[PDB]
Formats: sequence, structure tokens, C-alpha cells
Amino acid sequence: NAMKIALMMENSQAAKNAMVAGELNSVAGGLGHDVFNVGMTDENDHHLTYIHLGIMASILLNSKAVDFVVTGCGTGQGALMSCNLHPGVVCGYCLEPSDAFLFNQINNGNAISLAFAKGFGWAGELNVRYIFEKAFTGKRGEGYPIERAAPQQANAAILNNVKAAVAKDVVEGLRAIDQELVKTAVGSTQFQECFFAHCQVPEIAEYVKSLL
Amino acid sequence: NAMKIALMMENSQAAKNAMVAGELNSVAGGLGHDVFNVGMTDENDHHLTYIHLGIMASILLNSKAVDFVVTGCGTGQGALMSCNLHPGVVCGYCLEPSDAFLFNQINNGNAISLAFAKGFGWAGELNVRYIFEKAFTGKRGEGYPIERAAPQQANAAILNNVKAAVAKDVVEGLRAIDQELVKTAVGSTQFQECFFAHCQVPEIAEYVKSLL
Amino acid sequence: NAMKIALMMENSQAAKNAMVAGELNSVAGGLGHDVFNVGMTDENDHHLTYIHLGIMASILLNSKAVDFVVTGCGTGQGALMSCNLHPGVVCGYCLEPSDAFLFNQINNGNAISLAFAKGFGWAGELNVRYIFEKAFTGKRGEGYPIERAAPQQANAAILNNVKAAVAKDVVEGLRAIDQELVKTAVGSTQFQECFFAHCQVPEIAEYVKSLL
Amino acid sequence: NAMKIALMMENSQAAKNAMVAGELNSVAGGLGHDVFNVGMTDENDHHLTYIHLGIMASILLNSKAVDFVVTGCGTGQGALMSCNLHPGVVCGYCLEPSDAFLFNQINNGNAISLAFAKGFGWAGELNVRYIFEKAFTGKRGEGYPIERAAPQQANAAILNNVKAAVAKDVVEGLRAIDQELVKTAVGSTQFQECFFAHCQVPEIAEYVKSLL
Repeated sequence: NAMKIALMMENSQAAKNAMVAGELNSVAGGLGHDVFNVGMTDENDHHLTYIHLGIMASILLNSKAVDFVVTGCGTGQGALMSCNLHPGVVCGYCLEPSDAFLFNQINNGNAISLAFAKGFGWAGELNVRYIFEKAFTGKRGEGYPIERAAPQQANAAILNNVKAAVAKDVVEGLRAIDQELVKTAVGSTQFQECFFAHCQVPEIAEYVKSLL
Repeated sequence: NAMKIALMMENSQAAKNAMVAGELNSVAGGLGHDVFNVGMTDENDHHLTYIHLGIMASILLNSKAVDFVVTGCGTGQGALMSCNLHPGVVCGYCLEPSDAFLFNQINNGNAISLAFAKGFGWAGELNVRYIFEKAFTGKRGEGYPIERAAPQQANAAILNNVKAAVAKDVVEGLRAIDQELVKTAVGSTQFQECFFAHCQVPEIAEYVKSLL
Repeated sequence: NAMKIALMMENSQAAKNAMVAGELNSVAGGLGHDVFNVGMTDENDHHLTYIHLGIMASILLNSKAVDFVVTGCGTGQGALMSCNLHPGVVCGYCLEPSDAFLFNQINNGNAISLAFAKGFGWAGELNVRYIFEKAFTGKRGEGYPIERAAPQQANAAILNNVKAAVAKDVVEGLRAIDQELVKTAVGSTQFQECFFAHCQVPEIAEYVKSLL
Repeated sequence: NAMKIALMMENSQAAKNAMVAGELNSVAGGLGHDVFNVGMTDENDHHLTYIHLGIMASILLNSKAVDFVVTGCGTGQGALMSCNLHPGVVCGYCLEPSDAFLFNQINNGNAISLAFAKGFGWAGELNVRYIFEKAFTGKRGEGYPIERAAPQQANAAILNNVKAAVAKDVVEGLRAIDQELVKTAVGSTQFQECFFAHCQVPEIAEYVKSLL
């Protein structure tokens, strides 16, 4: 059940990346997962907004470089909406531990967006830890409850179809985005190291290479 | 500041539509908005899933038939992810009243997705009411706080561009969806009555007509 | 329906008193209530802990100097448990707006304890505002729902009896507390100004005077 | 670190006792604790309100029959306020898992009150489980963070003193309560079985015996 998980954070919450990466590495690493911290590591790092996060999630998930994305922003809204526009990226909100469990069972998506500022106060790091505990333990997509899994599974499958239909082909779509945005998205050493090491889709690798 | 607002709910939460429509009509109607209840009205109504909800939100928002969509499902996740894939549909989560305020100020989107089952217990209707109070009172897109509105406004604008770039043209995209899904989405009398009365985009009207 | 409301905060959250008093004065003042800020006003003010808060709530409520107490601490737990030990002080938690409404209708108590650190992040002041909006608007003790008010009202009445039975008489009890604690509790100018101006119970006034 | 834990629920939430006892037995039992279900087991059981719950918590905690109480009601407010009036009973609210952890570290009390109706919807049992996981794993009273434990520990100690001072002696206080209430509180077979088997304070046992 082990996955490659990419953590990616943007400028408004970058000061908190060390804390979140700490919890993710502790929890998900302890559970046997392979964790990559590909967004901002602090406020002085290669600058990103929640727009770049969505593009990064698409490139990493669609190229199969990673299996799951952890992201977020002050409220999680920008990052969640920025991820979900991309085909192949199915991102839920995650505000408290049972969100993560239900998301995995009902939606069986591949990204979650946390709120790192709103609702995040003294002792907020505990909730992040507990979210990771429930997100990355156990099996995924069994429905909840297990007996009612059929229509949930059916609709989750259809969601992927609709996303693929409404969207251009992945690379064509990326080419239509302002290329300044995409260049910025793939610009950091930590992003490139993850992507190039694990990309399973040559067309995406070649496209990314052409930007650098 | 008055808008046309469409409420749209799917089968799992359809029993609760009367309650939610009640609160929406009371709150938003009292504030001078024009409310349309275009999804399921009860469990026996024209059957919809959260997949159809997203298609309905796209058709109504992109045709300018309505200005804002209220939707949701058991956790809000399926409906939120189903809406956000569509160009022109910018849907936030909304779980408690300050979510609605912040969404309007920071993201300035045009749809919210509520959780009608998870976290919804005895006295849940109060929270729905209060959410509507904050969603539909006052101005939108001023940033929060007001002084920091610049980058938030800039990123919200870019989000729309990226959505438009990654997605096919609206009608082409709708044609690529399984047409059974789209026919179902536009199938009800309450949907058609809202759409045909208020659609401002002939190409969409003609496409919808061709399905009926 | 107008009341005298005392806001009282302790050292760990004292930096936030200006914000909370601001919202309370704005909301409750606008609704015609008389607001007193009797706890710490900032970190440098006459020093209090959540222990002193409970004693202050007892003296002000039992002397009828005020009708309602707003208090809290990092999580609200210490202040809530410190208030509830005292006869005549019925303090609920209040974390989000519908808590305040339900508390007023079901429990019909006279104090609420907020969390000013845990769960309090960027945009936390909005939730405080909204809590005050629901706490101090409308009528109290009607049950919720209104039709089921009978057993709720009966039990709320009994709670007061049990508190009065288990506790010593008010003044005797205050005399049994470490008198250093009580002297500290009544020590500030803002506390004394409220108490002495509005106390309706001479025995309590005389006892308080004897400490000063 | 093993404790004796009493679960006690009242009439409004009695239908949910099987679920809660299930989770408590699973979680706390698995962690080596000894669990007693001493309140209502279903809607037809020996009838209790949240008033009786507080009296039961006092008798069981003050007699040292148990180490910890799990209780609650629709919102948790009545049960929390009913417990906290009694000397020797230090009851926090518990609505989500990190509440339980912080309560144990900061307040180091001996009871928690959950909300079984408000905020409790589809998937609510997961949150109950997770709450028990955090309440009953690990050590208690270390402060949070650990480095800042001194004033938190000092104030928690003082809280006990103030409670003991304001309250009559335990048995005298129980005698002052309407004795119908106390007779009802100790009336069930499941309560008596726990109490008489584990009571370490003869005066309390003799008093309880005199009611039966």
C-alpha cells in the first residue's frame, strides 16, 4: 500500500513548511511511504503561488512521478480549486482527520488540500499529524460504509472520465497555460529532482525539459 | 449587489433539499436575491448524482443564467471536485459561516459546496442558515484583510485563465462528456425553466435544446 | 432583552483582549447591551489566571452586578471548568456561532468560554464576532426546537438546585478559597468599578471591601 | 498507565450508547484499560438525565471506583456543566481528537464530555473512535508544549483546591442534593456493580447503600 507522496506549499504558508514536512516525514515515512517536499521550503525559496501548485500536481501525478499530493494554503481553497481544474488531479479538502479517511474511501482521489492559517492556532501541528495518520494508513476506495461502496465507486470513476473529456490532452493543455507559469512551476531543484527521477511518461518529461 | 442563485442537490442528500431551500429562500430571498432550486427537490425527483451537478453548474454559470451556485453532497467533496473541473466554475468548500465570507473576499468564486451529512446533526440547519447569511450579505472580492487584496485578486484572476487554457471551449467540452450525463443534467423541468428563461449565450441554449 | 455583560480574559490570551473587546463592544453594544471589560486588557495589566476568572464570574454574577460573562483562554477549558465550580455560574463552551444559540436556548446559562488560541488562526476575529452576534441577539431559554423546551427547561432548573446544594453558601465558599486568590481576583480598577457600581447584594460588597 | 474508565450516557442520546461503548471497548480496551458502561445502555434502560450523570461521576471518581469518566449529551454542555459542579470532578469538552490530547496535557482532568447529536452526522462514529485513541494513549499532564508545563500544572493543582473549598464535603454535599436525584443516579445494576466492586471510600459506600 506504499506510495510516493509529494508535499507542495506556496508563499503565504511557506514559513510553516518545515513543520508540515516534519510531520509528513514522521508519519508517512514511518508508514513506509516515500516523501518528497517539492514546493517551497521557506519564505526565501523559489517563489510559488497556489496557481503553480496545481500545475505541479498535474505534472507529477499525470507523469506518474508520484501517487499522491499533499498541498494547501491559508484556507486551502485556492490550492484545492487550482488542483481540481487539471485532468488526472482529484483533490479533496482536508480539515480534520476523519476528512482524510472519508476522502480515501468515498472519493479515492490523489490529492488533499489543508488549511494552514485559517483554524490553525496554538496546537495546529497535532491536527496536521493526525490528518496524515488517517490519510496514509490502511486501504483506499472501499466506500463508506463498505457495504455502500458501489455507487460511490461508480461516480468516482465517472468523475475521471468527465475531467478527461472537458480538458484538453495533458500536454496540449499545459502548452495553453501562460508558459511563464509553467516554467515557474517546474523551476526548483527539489521539483526537478523528484520529477526527472520518477517520471514515467516521456512526452511530459520532454515538454518539461524544453522549458528549462 | 443582487444575484441569481441556483441551489442544486443530488440523490444522497435529496431528503434535505426542502430544508436547505427553505433556509436559502428565507435568507437570500430576504436579502433581495433571486433563488432557483434546480437540482433534486426530494428523493423521488428526477435523479441526479454529484457528476450531474457539476455539468449543471457549468451550463448555468457559463450561459450567465445564474451568478452563483449553492451545491453540496454528504461531505461536499464529490460536488466540489465535480464543479471545479469545468471552466468558468470556481467552487469553494463551505462548512461554517466564516468560510463563506473568506471565500467571497479571497477567492471571489461563484459556487460553494456544503456538507449535508458529515458534521450535520441535530441543529445543522442553523449552520446552513448562518452560512447563507455570510455568503450573500455585503461585497465580494475585497481581499482579506482589505489591505492585502492585491496578490489575492491577482491570483484569483489567473485561476480563471488557467482554467480556460486547460479546458476545451465550453460547448466542445460538453460535447466530449458522455452525452447521457449531459442529457440527464438538463432533464428536469426546474432546470430547464431557469436555464431557458435566463440563458444569455445562444450557442449553449442551442446545444441544450438539441439534447431535449 | 438587554443585559450587562462582563468580558474577562487571563494572562495567556491577554494580547488578544483589545480585539475581543472591540468585537464585543461593536456587536453587543450595537444591540443595546452594556459591556464591561473587567479582566486583563493586555499582557502588562493586573495579572490574572483562569482561576481568578471563575472567582470574578461568581462575584459579578452572584451579586447581580452583571447578567452574563464572556470569558475563555487558549482552549477555553480551564476557564470553563473554573467558572462552573461556582454556584450561580453556568458556563458553556462556545467555539462557533451555533454553539451560542443552542446554549442560550437549551441551557439558558449565564457565561460562555471561548478558545482564543486553539483553532484560532488567520481570520479568527470573524468567528468571535459571529459568536457574539448569535449569543446576544434574540430570546433565551425557549428550548431547541421550541416544541421540546419542557425537559430542557426542567433540567436547566434542576442544575441550579444541584449547584446550590453541593456548594457552600456563596460568601462562606469565597472565604474558604485561598484569600490571596480572591484578593487578586477583585484587585483591578476595572473590576472594582463594575462591581461596586452594580452590586445588588450587600453581603458580597462588604466581603469584597474587606479584601481591599 | 492503565485506568478504569466509566462511560455514562443519558436519555436523549441513549440510542447511541451501543455505538459509543463499542468504540470505547475497542479502543480503550485494546490499550489495556478497564471499561465500565454505567449509564444508559439504550432508550428503555433505567432512565437518566445529564443531572444524574454529574452525580454518578462524583460518586465514582470521589470513591476512587474509577479513574476517568467519558460522558456527554446532545451538545455535551449539560453533562459538562453537571459534572464540573462536583468537587473532585474535572470535566473538559471533547469535540475532535486534539481536544483530548490537549485536555490531558494542559488540564489533566478526569472526565470528558462529548457531543453525540450536534455536529454528529454520517460518519460521526469515526470521530468518537479517534477521540478515544488520543484520550487514552500516552502520558498525561506534561503541559503543552512540554517546556511550558509549569504554570499549567500549577493552575490545574489550584483548580482542585478551589473546587474543594467552594464545595461542601463530598458526602454532606450529596446529602444536600434532592435525594430522589441521588437515588436515581445510583439505581441501575450496571452502576452498582462497578461502584461496589471498586469503591475505596467506605463513607461513600455506606451512604450509597443507605439509598438502596
